[PDB]
Amino acid sequence: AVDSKQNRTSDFDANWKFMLSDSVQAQDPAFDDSAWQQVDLPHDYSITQKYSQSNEAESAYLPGGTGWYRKSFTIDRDLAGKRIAINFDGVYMNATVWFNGVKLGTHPYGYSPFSFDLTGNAKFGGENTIVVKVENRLPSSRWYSGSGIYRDVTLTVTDGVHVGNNGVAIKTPSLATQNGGDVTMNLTTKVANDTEAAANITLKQTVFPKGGKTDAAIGTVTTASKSIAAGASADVTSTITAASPKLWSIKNPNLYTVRTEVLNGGKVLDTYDTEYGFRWTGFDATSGFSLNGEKVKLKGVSMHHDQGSLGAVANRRAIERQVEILQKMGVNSIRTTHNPAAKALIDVCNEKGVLVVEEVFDMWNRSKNGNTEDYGKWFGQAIAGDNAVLGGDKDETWAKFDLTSTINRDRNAPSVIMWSLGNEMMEGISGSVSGFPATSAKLVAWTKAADSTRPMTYGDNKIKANWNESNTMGDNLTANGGVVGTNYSDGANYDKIRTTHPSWAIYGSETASAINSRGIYNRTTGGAQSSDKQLTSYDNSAVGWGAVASSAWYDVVQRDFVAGTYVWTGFDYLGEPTPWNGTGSGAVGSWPSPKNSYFGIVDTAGFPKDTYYFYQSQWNDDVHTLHILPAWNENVVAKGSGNNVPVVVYTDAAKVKLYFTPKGSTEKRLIGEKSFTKKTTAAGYTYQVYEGSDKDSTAHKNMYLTWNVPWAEGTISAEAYDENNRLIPEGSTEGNASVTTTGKAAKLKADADRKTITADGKDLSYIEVDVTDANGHIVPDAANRVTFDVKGAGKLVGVDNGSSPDHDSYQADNRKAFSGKVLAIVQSTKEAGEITVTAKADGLQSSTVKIATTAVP
Ligand SMILES: OC[C@H]1O[C@@H](O)[C@H](O)[C@@H](O)[C@H]1O
Ligand SMILES: [Ca+2]
Ligand SMILES: [Ca+2]
Repeated sequence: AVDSKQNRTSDFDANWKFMLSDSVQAQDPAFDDSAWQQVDLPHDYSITQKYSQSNEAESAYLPGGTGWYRKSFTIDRDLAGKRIAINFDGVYMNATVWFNGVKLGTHPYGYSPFSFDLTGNAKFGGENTIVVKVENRLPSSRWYSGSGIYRDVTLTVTDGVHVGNNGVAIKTPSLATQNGGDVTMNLTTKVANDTEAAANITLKQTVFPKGGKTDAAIGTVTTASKSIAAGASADVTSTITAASPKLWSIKNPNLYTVRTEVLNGGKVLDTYDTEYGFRWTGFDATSGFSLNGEKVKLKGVSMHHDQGSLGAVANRRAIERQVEILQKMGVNSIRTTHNPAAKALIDVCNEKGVLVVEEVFDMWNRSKNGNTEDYGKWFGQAIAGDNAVLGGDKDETWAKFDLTSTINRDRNAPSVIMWSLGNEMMEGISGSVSGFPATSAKLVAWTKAADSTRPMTYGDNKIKANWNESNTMGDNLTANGGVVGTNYSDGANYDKIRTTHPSWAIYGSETASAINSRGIYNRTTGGAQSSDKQLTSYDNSAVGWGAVASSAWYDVVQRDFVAGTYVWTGFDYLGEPTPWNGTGSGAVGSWPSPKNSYFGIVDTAGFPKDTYYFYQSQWNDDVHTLHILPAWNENVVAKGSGNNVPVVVYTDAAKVKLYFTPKGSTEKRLIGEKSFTKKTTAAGYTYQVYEGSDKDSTAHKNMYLTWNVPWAEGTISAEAYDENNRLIPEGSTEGNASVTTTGKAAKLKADADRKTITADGKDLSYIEVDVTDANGHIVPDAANRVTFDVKGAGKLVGVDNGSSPDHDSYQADNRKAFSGKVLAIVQSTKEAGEITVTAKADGLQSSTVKIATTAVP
């Protein structure tokens, strides 16, 4: 039901029909879809299919296939004479779009946004059917991609004379020197005349705080009359003098709305808004990164797009929760490995104050890892002349279209600081690489012309291998205001890059790739396939090309010229289950094989691994950290020489005293005391390393503290002390400041992260359930199967435990805990009410939580 009550751009997610089938031909309006599934977008049709060992480990053993989406809807007669378009933020992949039986075009890339005009084929005042065919033919990805319309879809309805799609670009070239006073904004606006008569228009533009009223504007302008021929467009340039704009920053992410009205006479024809923030950056070859004139270390993570048990679905609350968990770790930046983010993530980062390195491509013109259906099939092909897809430039290759489409979408987003043009473009491919520098220069030229305001970059793993191609490409980046990302350099190679390429501004575009499970303590070693399909939680386990967390951070924190780090990864993701990876078919190890990653600091369910608190101790200057591993039950610890257990403390404290309290005692005994040394770089960054007589001989391991404690039932506890040898007040210190021997599992403890959510059929409530003993201590290895009974105005949409080899259905109402924890994800309906969730487990006390849902005004 499409009419004039809708906003100019309106949500089009509701009430689609879906069918998985590679034989059906369902483009015609009269096709009978009465037996098809009924779904709301966003939607992922891989995540509900069964695991199969004849699929590929790298994409989580889940199939893709051909999916059809249909939606029949009325276009009211009050929209006659208006322009109508449908906008896709992402469809994975190989979309074909028909409207009322007429093929509109196609779009290969699964991660870039695109649109189609519907006006030409619309039945105004009648029934209409839009149809999307999706062909995710495997193999197409080095990770789990998902399949389908996994991001939001909207409708755009405008007057015949209107601002174009993504039609306003904003530059503040003098912001760094004008800051504090009047700031010049240079705007360019595309105005299209899609009528059959000449138009003469003016623009009224207004900049006012986001969510505020226009009378709080900090600047306005009205332009002179502009003539636009019928069926043509014009670019209208204008200048706004913004009166003392608030800067956008990590701490204070102030946002503005920039509103453009197209006027004919005194009547508004079209109103187009774009979100904006005032900020400037710099990358210096010697001193690194700065935001708004102040030095900032990029403390970043790489993040794949999926949302755990939800699959690829770009649910806004799921994405927001990820960012919130990362911020709590001290993360201030995200690299969207290796593809454009959902706009929802860009929205969140604009609002939260998180810097985004938005990467556009993984491979370029050569497919990777035998994935013959990946984007390397399409990167260099032309766009057919009858393909009416819209979003970016269509005059060269798909790569240019997809790159400019992404830049057009996000060019005004203050959170985005760099455009990353590729990742390890020469890794895992066949043929010569001699043409790759020329491809790189072409991408750099396109980017610089599409957006002069931000550096372009890439993530190159051949700089450490001294490939001449990397020298050429890095110089070409540098010659165009770009910044060079090196993948998996160590301290010595950072120094070699600085010596060999003194003109480059560099950063660690991908680092670490430590591999750990959550809650595994009976060995401190890893880096390879184990006997239990899990990996140690100690930070001693990494892939051969990577480095443990303390090593990759130690090498970055010391060097002001390494602007920052993008740790692989912030969250575990589906697929790439290294060291159980497989780029071909077949189970890796005994089935069920590990099907999600072990790289994440946080698991797929949002539950942090122990190294989360090492990073928090290093990165979060707004909280204190005091965290002990391992959990202190005899059957989970590792007994080495002398039956001693290695005890690790992550903390930002200056000094720690370790204690032991035997079970049944209330009196603790001092067992150790260690003090950090404070280091300061030339730029003023600080960090702590242990330099005591029993320090580790491997320097980077001294960014934390280790004791060897004999096993005995009781409690290990730690006290934090500051530089003055005074006790640190409890406050809001995070982590396990003590570990203690538990009893047997007795009860469940369920808690919803948000007790009230929006009744829009989108918002989510995340319910963590712990298996604990009778005194509330989590049983560290508990794997009890927990069943969720969801009643009321909501639906269970996912269950998760983060365990890589668990093939139980994400859509079941039950799942085993892993390392004491399990997750349920409930979604609201479109009616306000109450959701009651009861978590049950055999032999244990149940736990019930209640969640209110609130109607949309
Ligand atoms: O360690 C695994 C990672 O290795 C990197 O070299 C690659 O860019 C990532 O996408 C991921 O595969
Ligand atoms: Ca493959
Ligand atoms: Ca801190």
